[PDB]
Amino acid sequence: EIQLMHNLGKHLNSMERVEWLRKKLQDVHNFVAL
Repeated sequence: EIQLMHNLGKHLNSMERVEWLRKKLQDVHNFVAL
């Protein structure tokens, strides 16, 4: 479980992660990797 993985896509399927990954980069991107 991660602080960004818990919200947005809690449960997923390979072709949902692929588009989720685009939003996931907009959610945390660099964030000082904190």
